[PDB]
Amino acid sequence: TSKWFNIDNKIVDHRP
Amino acid sequence: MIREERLLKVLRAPHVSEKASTAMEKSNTIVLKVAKDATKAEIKAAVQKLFEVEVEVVNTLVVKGKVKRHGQRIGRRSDWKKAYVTLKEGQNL
Amino acid sequence: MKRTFQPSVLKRNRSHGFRARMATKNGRQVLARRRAKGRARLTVSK
Amino acid sequence: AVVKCKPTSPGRRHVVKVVNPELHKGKPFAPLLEKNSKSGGRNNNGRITTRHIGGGHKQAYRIVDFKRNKDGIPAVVERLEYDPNRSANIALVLYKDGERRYILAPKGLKAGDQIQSGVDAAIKPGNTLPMRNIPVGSTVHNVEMKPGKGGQLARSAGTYVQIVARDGAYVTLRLRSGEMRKVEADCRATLGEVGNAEHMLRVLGKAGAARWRGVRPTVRGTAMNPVDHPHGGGEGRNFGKHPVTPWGVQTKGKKTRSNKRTDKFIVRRRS
RNA sequence: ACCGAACCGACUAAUGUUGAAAAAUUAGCGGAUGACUUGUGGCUGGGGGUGAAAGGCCAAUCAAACCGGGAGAUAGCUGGU
RNA sequence: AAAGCGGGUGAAAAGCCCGCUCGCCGGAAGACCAAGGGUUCCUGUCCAACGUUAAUCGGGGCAGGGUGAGUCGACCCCUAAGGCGAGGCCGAAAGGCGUAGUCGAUGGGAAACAGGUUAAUAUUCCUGUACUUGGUGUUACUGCGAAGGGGGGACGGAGAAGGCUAUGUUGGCCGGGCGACGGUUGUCCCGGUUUAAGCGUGUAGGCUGGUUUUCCAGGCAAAUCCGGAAAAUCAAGGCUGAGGCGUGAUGACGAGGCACUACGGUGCUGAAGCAACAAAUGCCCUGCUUCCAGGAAAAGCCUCUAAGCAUCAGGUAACAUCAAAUCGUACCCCAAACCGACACAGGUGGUCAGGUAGAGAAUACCAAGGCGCUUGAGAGAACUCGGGUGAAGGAACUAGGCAAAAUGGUGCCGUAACUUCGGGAGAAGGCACGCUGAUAUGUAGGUGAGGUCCCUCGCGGAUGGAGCUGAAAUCAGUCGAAGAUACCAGCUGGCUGCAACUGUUUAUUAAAAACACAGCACUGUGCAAACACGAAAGUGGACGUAUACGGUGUGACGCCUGCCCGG
Ligand SMILES: N[C@@H](Cc1c[nH]c2ccccc12)C(=O)O
Ligand SMILES: [Mg+2]
Ligand SMILES: [Mg+2]
Ligand SMILES: [Mg+2]
Ligand SMILES: [Mg+2]
Ligand SMILES: [Mg+2]
Ligand SMILES: [Mg+2]
Ligand SMILES: [Mg+2]
Ligand SMILES: [Mg+2]
Ligand SMILES: [Mg+2]
Ligand SMILES: [Mg+2]
Ligand SMILES: [Mg+2]
Ligand SMILES: [Mg+2]
Ligand SMILES: [Mg+2]
Ligand SMILES: [Mg+2]
Ligand SMILES: [Mg+2]
Ligand SMILES: [Mg+2]
Ligand SMILES: [Mg+2]
Ligand SMILES: [Mg+2]
Ligand SMILES: [Mg+2]
Ligand SMILES: [Mg+2]
Ligand SMILES: [Mg+2]
Ligand SMILES: [Mg+2]
Ligand SMILES: [Mg+2]
Ligand SMILES: [Mg+2]
Ligand SMILES: [Mg+2]
Ligand SMILES: [Mg+2]
Ligand SMILES: [Mg+2]
Ligand SMILES: [Mg+2]
Ligand SMILES: [Mg+2]
Ligand SMILES: [Mg+2]
Ligand SMILES: [Mg+2]
Ligand SMILES: [Mg+2]
Ligand SMILES: [Mg+2]
Ligand SMILES: [Mg+2]
Ligand SMILES: [Mg+2]
Ligand SMILES: [Mg+2]
Ligand SMILES: [Mg+2]
Ligand SMILES: [Mg+2]
Ligand SMILES: [Mg+2]
Ligand SMILES: [Mg+2]
Ligand SMILES: [Mg+2]
Ligand SMILES: [Mg+2]
Ligand SMILES: [Mg+2]
Ligand SMILES: [Mg+2]
Ligand SMILES: [Mg+2]
Ligand SMILES: [Mg+2]
Ligand SMILES: [Mg+2]
Ligand SMILES: [Mg+2]
Ligand SMILES: [Mg+2]
Ligand SMILES: [Mg+2]
Ligand SMILES: [Mg+2]
Ligand SMILES: [Mg+2]
Ligand SMILES: [Mg+2]
Ligand SMILES: [Mg+2]
Ligand SMILES: [Mg+2]
Ligand SMILES: [Mg+2]
Ligand SMILES: [Mg+2]
Repeated sequence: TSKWFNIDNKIVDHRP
Repeated sequence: MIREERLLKVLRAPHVSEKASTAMEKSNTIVLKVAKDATKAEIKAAVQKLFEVEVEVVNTLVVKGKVKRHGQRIGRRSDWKKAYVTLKEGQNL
Repeated sequence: MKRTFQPSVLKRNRSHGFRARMATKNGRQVLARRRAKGRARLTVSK
Repeated sequence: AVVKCKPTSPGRRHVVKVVNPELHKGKPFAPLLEKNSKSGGRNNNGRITTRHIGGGHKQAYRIVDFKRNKDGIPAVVERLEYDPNRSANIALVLYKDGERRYILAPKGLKAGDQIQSGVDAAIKPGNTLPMRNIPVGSTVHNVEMKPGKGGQLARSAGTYVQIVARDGAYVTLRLRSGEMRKVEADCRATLGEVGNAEHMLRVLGKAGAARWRGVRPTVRGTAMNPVDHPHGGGEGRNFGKHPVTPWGVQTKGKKTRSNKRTDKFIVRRRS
């Protein structure tokens, strides 16, 4: 499936 | 009354094993492989009238099939019934 | 963790068994579809 | 009696309970009990049709004689009993011929009393007469709507129906809603207010007491989401809507009675 | 009601994060006769259910499940030719 | 949770087998099941593949064996929730509901225990001793009969105590020992001291007044049954019931001793086999007391009659005989066999419940019993993880005392503001605590033999204290740095926001001030109720009736809730 650090929100939305 | 057709069909085979031999030499019991749709009364009548002996009681159990492998092709050895027939101390087949 | 399959033969047979398939009208359609495909096993009974 | 509990715990601080020493303490009458299963507010389709019903204590139904049809035979009121299916107390009453029945207990009736039904019965509480025989101005309860149907009006605890007029074949009853209704003069009615008036003075004291009576919690539409209730939504606490039921009909003032079949019988609304 | 095991839960910290585990371990933590918890069985079905209400849950999937079908939807867009 | 060594087998041994140690669990990591799985069970043989290494081993391959029932469970009779549903009501069709019925356990219904045996089954086989239901046939008496009436089955939460038992400890008795190193013929050490269902008696306890007449608008008709009414008469009659005792049992079992062994285990014999005390969460007890939230149904069972049969059938009691079929029974079951893709630190319902200390099912160490977690051997860098201790200082760290450290038990003294008079409160704070002797060769208390007396006469009562068990306290002495010595086991106080409180919530980053709440107000609703599900029939609301039900908002309690109808 998918990696947890890609599902996470604090590190994915790192540069809004 | 149970017909001779039915009796001659229900008795299938004797059974040979260490436990069957011990039962014969200890409790005057014979072990018979029996067709599956035979009841205790049918086995008792068949033994009593075909082996010319006399039966105290009969005990039945169904032996389950075995899952086997023949060249990576799965198969299933079939069921049969086993009968422990007890005789009245003076028959000695 | 408790997973989604907690098996029970009675509930299995009342839900997906052959007599429930024949009881509902669309279950008979399910059996028709599986027979037309040619399944070895139609329902969960065998 | 109305007895306040001492505040030895936060749940028991506000509790007011009604204790009645005259009630029977043993088991009720096995010939007259029945089972009823709880529904949870679910109909034969299985859907919740009435919200906030479910759980509570298990109960047994008591067959209560609302018809009061055994006329001409005097009856001895034996004992008062707790019925869990209604607010009022029931009374196990022994007729003179050996058959026992459950009736509603009117106010003032006690153990070992005399009651009697029929057209020739005396005018005293507990006695059942047709309202053509019942004098005007007198308070009755357990009032019928159709002759022989059974009692349907003034059946909860402490309620009564006042006969104000008799015009030909119909009598006018003032009902506890304040409502004037014409009913047939042949309909039966039992004299006297229903007992257990102190039932209205109870305080449950806790959510546990409500759940014992069998009512699930009520969620406000203003706390729901917009997809759930017409009131739901808002950042913070926002309402901005006219108050409606969850299916969209206005719920503060909008009248919902529409029965042109019984508009002929209704004389005055409850105002 | 109170303290505290079973049992139910999940407040804090560290570890783990291609893990022993697609949500746990360790040390502490809350309830623990009640609006409690649990076994077997039944019922409610997708614009529907159920919801002490978080758009939560409905088989590791939910601002509308899964499966097959209209279906080779459409794509003024990207890639390839 | 942890291994070491000796021997055996083998081509080869850290892992397999045997032995001696060492360690871990022991309300489980032990034993038995239900659910689920399906041969994983036992024996012989093999090491390609599977096993996170090797392999002689295995839950792997191959072959053979193994599951024995009138009494256990299913099947079967009976119903719950609910399902299906002849006719029927309804709906474009399909189909929706539903009466009579008929299914549906998670519940109600008859009966077996102890010992022994197999490599693998046993409440199933064998030995011993029992019990249940039904059919047939003799004997004796006789009003039998339901799809109907009645009783019963038949029922909640909490609490308290009495009587007991399982069970344990000690004593007695029986068998054995006189100790690798000071002492050990003694108040010394080790072990054993088990016995069931059934049958007989009916005790502690619990419930209820019996017995005989006459009458009756009730129990869909009848009733000798149930209910009701009026008399007479008697006072102990009935029902239920743990345990104990006798029998079952001159039997079985029994530490050990004796002899073979294919050293794995077999064959023979066998003493004592009692008492006191402590004691359950188990039994009497589906009891008793109390509370409000007022606590399944039907059949089996007992009983009464209708139609009918009427010296027949049928019923009751004894005896004899026959029958009780069919299916499951191996093995795992807190797990390497079930659900998690794995021989996966997860999950999974019930039953049993030993010793010491302890309030205890916590916890520490142990017993029965089971394991050492399928890679090891070295070395003793940085660094990471889990811990231990630390001079002086003591929050100076940091967003923040996060984390860690500390407090921690029983008895007594004592304890503030505030308060809804309950609380706050274990407020805060302090003192004692080990061991030996004496009071007292072991006390107060508990249990209670022998003996004696009495009797409506035995499982009886009064006296009486043998014996057993046994706190707590005071005084004196003594040891240590320290006596709740380990494990286990509150940090406390002050000001304040919010929500009254217990609870519920985003399974899987949010447990909150959100949701709920008891209480309050408005409003709808007269019953064929409003309202909801449904093209409809129906159903919930409710077998409820305005002191009730639905909707909406606020949220205990105290003081309050002011003006505006223009939109
Ligand atoms: N990383 C954590 C938490 C986690 C699981 N799934 C996630 C998905 C998204 C973010 C975090 C997670 C874990 O592996 O258990
Ligand atoms: Mg036999
Ligand atoms: Mg069998
Ligand atoms: Mg409501
Ligand atoms: Mg409310
Ligand atoms: Mg919201
Ligand atoms: Mg809307
Ligand atoms: Mg705002
Ligand atoms: Mg505004
Ligand atoms: Mg509590
Ligand atoms: Mg939760
Ligand atoms: Mg959290
Ligand atoms: Mg934890
Ligand atoms: Mg608490
Ligand atoms: Mg607690
Ligand atoms: Mg939102
Ligand atoms: Mg999911
Ligand atoms: Mg959509
Ligand atoms: Mg198209
Ligand atoms: Mg496409
Ligand atoms: Mg070796
Ligand atoms: Mg090893
Ligand atoms: Mg070994
Ligand atoms: Mg240990
Ligand atoms: Mg196999
Ligand atoms: Mg094996
Ligand atoms: Mg090799
Ligand atoms: Mg290998
Ligand atoms: Mg094998
Ligand atoms: Mg039914
Ligand atoms: Mg039909
Ligand atoms: Mg139907
Ligand atoms: Mg049936
Ligand atoms: Mg059952
Ligand atoms: Mg075995
Ligand atoms: Mg004893
Ligand atoms: Mg208990
Ligand atoms: Mg077994
Ligand atoms: Mg392993
Ligand atoms: Mg595991
Ligand atoms: Mg558990
Ligand atoms: Mg423990
Ligand atoms: Mg190191
Ligand atoms: Mg460190
Ligand atoms: Mg430290
Ligand atoms: Mg320091
Ligand atoms: Mg220091
Ligand atoms: Mg300091
Ligand atoms: Mg700084
Ligand atoms: Mg600072
Ligand atoms: Mg901390
Ligand atoms: Mg610590
Ligand atoms: Mg002392
Ligand atoms: Mg502030
Ligand atoms: Mg709160
Ligand atoms: Mg969460
Ligand atoms: Mg609010
Ligand atoms: Mg105002």
